[PDB]
Amino acid sequence: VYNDGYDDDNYDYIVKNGEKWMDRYEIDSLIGKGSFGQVVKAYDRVEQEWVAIKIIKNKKAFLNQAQIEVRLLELMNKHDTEMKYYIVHLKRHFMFRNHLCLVFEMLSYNLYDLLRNTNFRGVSLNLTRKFAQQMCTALLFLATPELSIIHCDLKPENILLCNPKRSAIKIVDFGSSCQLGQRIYQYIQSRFYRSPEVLLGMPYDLAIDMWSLGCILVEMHTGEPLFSGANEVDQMNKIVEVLGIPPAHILDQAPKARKFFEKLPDGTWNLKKTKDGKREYKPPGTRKLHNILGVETGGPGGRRAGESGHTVADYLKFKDLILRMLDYDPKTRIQPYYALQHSFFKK
Ligand SMILES: O=C(O)c1nc2ccccc2c2[nH]c3c(I)cccc3c12
Repeated sequence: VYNDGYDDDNYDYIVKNGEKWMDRYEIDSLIGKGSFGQVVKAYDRVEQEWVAIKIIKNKKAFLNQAQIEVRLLELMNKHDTEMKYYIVHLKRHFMFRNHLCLVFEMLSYNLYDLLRNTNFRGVSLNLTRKFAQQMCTALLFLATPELSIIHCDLKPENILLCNPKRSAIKIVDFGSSCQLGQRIYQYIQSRFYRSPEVLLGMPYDLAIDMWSLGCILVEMHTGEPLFSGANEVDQMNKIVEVLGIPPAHILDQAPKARKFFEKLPDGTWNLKKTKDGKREYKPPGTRKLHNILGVETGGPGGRRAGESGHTVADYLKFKDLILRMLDYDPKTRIQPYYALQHSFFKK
């Protein structure tokens, strides 16, 4: 007996297709689940349109976090009433059978579905550019002083197409977002997309979303995650394979530095000592992004050899942008405004 029979044993509402709510919403089916709860497809009788309804778990901690989501969505939606800045539209919310429900505009496939449809061969560099420009514009929007919003969980699954045959996108899931003042969490971001500062337990700001974006864009074009760690130690090591040891000025201020690294008497840092002649990672900085992207070898896995819009010059620009997004130092990591001016975006 959970919530008088309406809930399962993980605080979720037991969805029933064909159910009608408040003489208004006709529940078609379940679209998906997340840590927050569920999302369903529904027809709104009153407005004569399909909508997506996020059903938050019936548990205080989740309800309370979703209240923050609502505040942030409404705040974004009123600075962006023209819907031109790439953020999902929250139409309204309501409580129902002890669940907070958020009603959103209907959207199409997310970018992971999109990758999956190519069998993980990746999408064209032209399409990757289109997503990147939109995403940087969205981050510019979030960075406006009145908002100062950190999404905190960018990943391909949270970027959706508006229409299945078009390149327009919206960002969803501000369920762990916060504003630059009011930061309340420590372990955040999905692991593959998690920034060094968060891994290191350091204070974080809007620049963590740019880190994530850097990872996403590479994955969109290569078809696989750039840094696919199975836990925090693995994750940090995979980053180090590509970018080398993080600078001393950061590790010196990092509460969790010694979870991954050790400081030599001479004042420099290294990876923690490994056992016994075991070898698991490439040496620091030797896994070059140059090769991962196949800059001079026909793109990822050679698969773009002799296609248009995949020149060496194109790839070099793309690579420069990504490396600026993956700067270890959040003070110098490229910011949305300057990213939008990068040569990768030239008309
Ligand atoms: O955070 C969300 O709002 C969200 N989370 C999801 C989580 C898992 C699977 C699907 C999800 C999902 N589909 C959506 C559609 I279609 C339109 C608007 C929002 C969403 C959404």
